[PDB]
Parts: sequence; C-alpha cells; structure tokens
Amino acid sequence: AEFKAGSAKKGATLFKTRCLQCHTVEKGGPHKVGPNLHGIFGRHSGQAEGYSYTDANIKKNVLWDENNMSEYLTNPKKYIPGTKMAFGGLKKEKDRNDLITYLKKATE
Ligand code: HEC
Repeated sequence: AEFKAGSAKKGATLFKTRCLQCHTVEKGGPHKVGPNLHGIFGRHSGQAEGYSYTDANIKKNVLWDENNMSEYLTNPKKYIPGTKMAFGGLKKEKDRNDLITYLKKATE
C-alpha cells in the first residue's frame, strides 16, 4: 500500500525463495508457470509477450507501480479475484519493500 525503498540484496534472496519458481526477470527470459516479469513496472497487467493470462488478470488492467504491486503481493487472490496460482502472498511489509526495491531494478 505504501512502498519505501529497502534492501535489494535481501529482495534478490526473497525473489529466489518466493518468486523464481514461477517467474523470471530478464529481458527475453522464459515464462515458467507465471509470466516473465521484464518491463512489468509502468505497464498494464496481462501484457507479458507470449504468456496467456486468466480473464481476471487481463480485466484488472492495473498500471503496475510500486504501491499497487505491494498491495497485490500481500494477497494476489484478494487484489485480483479469479487469478489462478499456488501463491498466497508476501505478508511482511519489510519483505515487500525489499522485494520491490530489487524487482524495480531487475526488470528494467
Ligand atoms: C507460482 C506458484 C507463483 C509464485 C510463487 C508467484 N507467482 Fe506471480 N504469478 C503466477 C501466475 C500463474 C501468474 C499469472 C496469473 C494469471 O491470473 O494469469 C502470476 C502473475 C504475476 C504478476 C502479474 C503479471 C502481469 O500482470 O503481467 C506479477 C506482478 C507477479 N506474478 C509477481 C510475483 C512476484 C513478485 C512473486 C514472488 C513474491 C510471485 N509473483 C509469486 C504464479 C506465481
């Protein structure tokens, strides 16, 4: 809900242990069960090239920023009802700040 820059070093560890199973960050990177996240910030939802999203993620049409990403990551299924995933969220605010600090840089 209210992003504050944290530790990108801790964020990189959080990405490996909590996201990397389903996502990649690199430009041209592959889709896993979830879409490749290159260019995610400043783009509307459902637009990773070559990835087929649910109607819910497409219809949400959220312009990803650091704040709505933090709210989304707390509980994705609450933010986008209908989204399909075996992911429940990053409940700790410090974790979300660190993760997003790293992600903003890694997906640029
Ligand atoms: C697999 C069990 C997943 C984990 C762990 C995480 N995510 Fe995920 N994510 C997954 C799926 C299947 C999808 C698409 C869902 C759909 O409704 O089609 C997503 C989507 C995202 C998005 C939105 C992408 C977009 O709108 O273009 C983001 C921003 C995202 N996921 C980020 C993310 C992060 C940072 C994670 C670790 C905290 C993470 N997800 C976990 C599957 C899975």
